[PDB]
Amino acid sequence: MQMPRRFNTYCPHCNEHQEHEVEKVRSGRQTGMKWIDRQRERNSGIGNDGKFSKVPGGDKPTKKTDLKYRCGECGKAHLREGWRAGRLEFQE
Amino acid sequence: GRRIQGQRRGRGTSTFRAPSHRYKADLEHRKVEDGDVIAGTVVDIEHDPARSAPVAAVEFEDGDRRLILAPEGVGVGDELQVGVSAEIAPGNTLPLAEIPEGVPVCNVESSPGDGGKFARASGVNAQLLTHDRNVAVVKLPSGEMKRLDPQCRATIGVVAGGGRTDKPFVKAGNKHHKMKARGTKWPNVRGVAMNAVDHPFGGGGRQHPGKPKSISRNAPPGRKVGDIASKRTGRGG
Amino acid sequence: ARSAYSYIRDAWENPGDGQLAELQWQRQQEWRNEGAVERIERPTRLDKARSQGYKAKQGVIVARVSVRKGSARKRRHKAGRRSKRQGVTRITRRKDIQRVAEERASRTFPNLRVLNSYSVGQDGRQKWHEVILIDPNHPAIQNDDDLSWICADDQADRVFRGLTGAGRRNRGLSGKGKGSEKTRPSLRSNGGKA
Amino acid sequence: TGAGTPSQGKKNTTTHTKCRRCGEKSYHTKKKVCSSCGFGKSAKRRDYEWQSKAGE
RNA sequence: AAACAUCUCAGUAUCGGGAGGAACAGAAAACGCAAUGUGAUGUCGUUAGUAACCGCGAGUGAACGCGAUACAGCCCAAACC
RNA sequence: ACUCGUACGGUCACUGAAUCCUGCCCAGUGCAGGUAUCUGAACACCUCGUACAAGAGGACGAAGGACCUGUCAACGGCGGG
RNA sequence: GCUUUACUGCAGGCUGUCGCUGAGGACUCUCACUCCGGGAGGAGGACACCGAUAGCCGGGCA
Ligand SMILES: [Cl-]
Ligand SMILES: [Cl-]
Ligand SMILES: [Cl-]
Ligand SMILES: [Cl-]
Ligand SMILES: [K+]
Ligand SMILES: [Mg+2]
Ligand SMILES: [Mg+2]
Ligand SMILES: [Mg+2]
Ligand SMILES: [Mg+2]
Ligand SMILES: [Mg+2]
Ligand SMILES: [Mg+2]
Ligand SMILES: [Mg+2]
Ligand SMILES: [Mg+2]
Ligand SMILES: [Mg+2]
Ligand SMILES: [Mg+2]
Ligand SMILES: [Mg+2]
Ligand SMILES: [Mg+2]
Ligand SMILES: [Mg+2]
Ligand SMILES: [Mg+2]
Ligand SMILES: [Mg+2]
Ligand SMILES: [Mg+2]
Ligand SMILES: [Mg+2]
Ligand SMILES: [Mg+2]
Ligand code: NA
Ligand code: NA
Ligand code: NA
Ligand code: NA
Ligand code: NA
Ligand code: NA
Ligand code: NA
Ligand code: NA
Ligand code: NA
Ligand code: NA
Ligand code: NA
Repeated sequence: MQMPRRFNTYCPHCNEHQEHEVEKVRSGRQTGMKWIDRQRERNSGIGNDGKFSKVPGGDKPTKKTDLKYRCGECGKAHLREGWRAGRLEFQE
Repeated sequence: GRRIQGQRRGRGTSTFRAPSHRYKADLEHRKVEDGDVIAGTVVDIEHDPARSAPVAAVEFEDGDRRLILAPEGVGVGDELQVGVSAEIAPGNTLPLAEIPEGVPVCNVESSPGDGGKFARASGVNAQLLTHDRNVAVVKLPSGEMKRLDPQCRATIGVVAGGGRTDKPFVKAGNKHHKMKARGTKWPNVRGVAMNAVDHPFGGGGRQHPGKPKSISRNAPPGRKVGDIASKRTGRGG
Repeated sequence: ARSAYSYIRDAWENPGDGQLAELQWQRQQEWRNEGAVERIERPTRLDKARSQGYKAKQGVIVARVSVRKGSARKRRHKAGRRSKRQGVTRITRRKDIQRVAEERASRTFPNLRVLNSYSVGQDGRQKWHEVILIDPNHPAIQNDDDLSWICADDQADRVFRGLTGAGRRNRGLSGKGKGSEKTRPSLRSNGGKA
Repeated sequence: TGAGTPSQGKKNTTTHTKCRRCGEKSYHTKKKVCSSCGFGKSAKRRDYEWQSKAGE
């Protein structure tokens, strides 16, 4: 589907309607220092490593919308529930 | 499954061992302090159970009686010599260096003084081709060019008993008798005639190998069977 | 002023440097030809020996023991095992090489008792340790106020029961506080979890 | 040939005999080892924890 | 664990080596109710199924302290001779 | 162990006396050889990060793989129109 | 019990790296180490072996 790059809507921070900019959430890089990262190293040994021996699940036919809504004035963003969309493109 | 036959071998049980106690002598060159003054006389020509070829008993000037790898054309009474100054005649042993090229040799040492390793079976021979103050190129019966230390001692002539392979065994019984003198399990059952549990080629409603016969060099024992690391197969091409 | 002993010690802090280096490069050659347990007239590290209880005296013996380097020499499983227990290559023993050495020595001298031991180096495939043993039956020792303690019946085969210094550290008994919940008073009384 | 009764006829070989150490007829005269006390194999007397129930 | 691989059964069964009438431990490079505080070590009661672990599933699981029992504190190496 | 052995050896396989013979197929799988370029781990090395460290990235790149070739008395195949 | 391009692992083989390990991306040497030689000495040589680790293959085995 199609979607405006910018549009007016409520900003939960300003507590008043303003122009927001919509953008897709770019994945952040892991640090490899979270507790789970330490358990992986600690608990993996000789033989099967339980949960750590498992591999990536799969894919649903269509993914939900993963967007960031940035308030055009206060500069802060907020998240919204997403909806299934085979494809999502912005207008301007 | 069960360990394959090739694996039972290594344990060295009776069935796989050679009848060592029935063997005569470990054919090796003599150890001369130096000089060559070492000569002996052929006293008798005996049969060597370990090689199916003749061997000669020799008495040396210094009272030493030892069997020796007999080349073709050596008779009782003949005088043999072993040393740097050895004469250049059949049956004499001397370092590759002192040997003239184009002369067939047998029982060649891989390392000077190791007693001889190459060219020792019925009728085979090595061919000394090149010399040098360093390398002595010899052509072994397999056809390979082997660079050797000229100080390596060898014996002039081709090994006795040549042509043994020309006559067919004709019957199982003959194979049997020869086999009994070797460290070998015989007769041979085909893998494909076995059960899955006994060999990688076993099993099936009919006999045929399960997979392709060419196996990797890295294959483990219990699996390395069939055509080991074959660079090619068949006759074609 | 510094004791002469302090010099032997200071040298052994870097067995790979200086004169000690060249010295080892030479000795090991002879050592690699000696047996598994060689009795020696004098400790290679006097300061260490004396520090551990040694004494130029009757009934005091020293022996250099050689032991292979590396993990456990283990045979693979010949029956069903869950993946966790199918290992062979990474398994290491719970007894350190120094204790193995102390035991091989004590067995060689059935009448003697282990007093202590220390390292004297290693090449690429083995480690050497010098062990100090004592004759609990020689009167020269039964009358020594600083050693007669090892003469008591309850000190019999002390090395095989982990009562040695290396035996006690290896048993995780160094710490008196946190971390030694499953080690003291013994590994066995703590259900073998330390 | 039956592996039962007919094969029982060839049994006239003496193996296990009275043991010099323990007195049991378990001394294998071919192996010179007692299957009962370990004589010929061990200085210590043969014994195993499985010879009784684990808690006994 | 209603399958099963980590986990669990379990450091159990069993095996190798060894001591004693009891073993082992033991006079802090401790503790850390953080203190102007405690004062070798075992063990019993408790702390507590708590903290902690764990396909964070099923399961697993202490310690300090406290109340008791019994109490006991010493010898070398080196310096200088 | 083979081996008191050394290629006229002995190991690993297939077929199964003699006689007349044994065609076509290397795409897949296997084995083997080569390989500009691509891919390819760890240590050491370089950058960032951290008064250190975790960590992130880069350079280099072995066997192996991609890619190319040889091979069917190697697994096997020898159709529709 | 058996099979395999089922899942997960474990031996084994190949390969890199560190230790043993030394003198002057290609090279010489000798002194460790290895092998031949009864010995003198020869060959090989900082490699190989062995210890550690990493990648690949891996129903041979669980
Ligand atoms: Cl989206
Ligand atoms: Cl034959
Ligand atoms: Cl002892
Ligand atoms: Cl307190
Ligand atoms: K289990
Ligand atoms: Mg694992
Ligand atoms: Mg021989
Ligand atoms: Mg033939
Ligand atoms: Mg035979
Ligand atoms: Mg057959
Ligand atoms: Mg059948
Ligand atoms: Mg099979
Ligand atoms: Mg057939
Ligand atoms: Mg067939
Ligand atoms: Mg106790
Ligand atoms: Mg029966
Ligand atoms: Mg279950
Ligand atoms: Mg469950
Ligand atoms: Mg537990
Ligand atoms: Mg505590
Ligand atoms: Mg005093
Ligand atoms: Mg040798
Ligand atoms: Mg299976
Ligand atoms: Na851990
Ligand atoms: Na088959
Ligand atoms: Na002893
Ligand atoms: Na532990
Ligand atoms: Na169940
Ligand atoms: Na089941
Ligand atoms: Na778990
Ligand atoms: Na209190
Ligand atoms: Na093909
Ligand atoms: Na092909
Ligand atoms: Na079955």
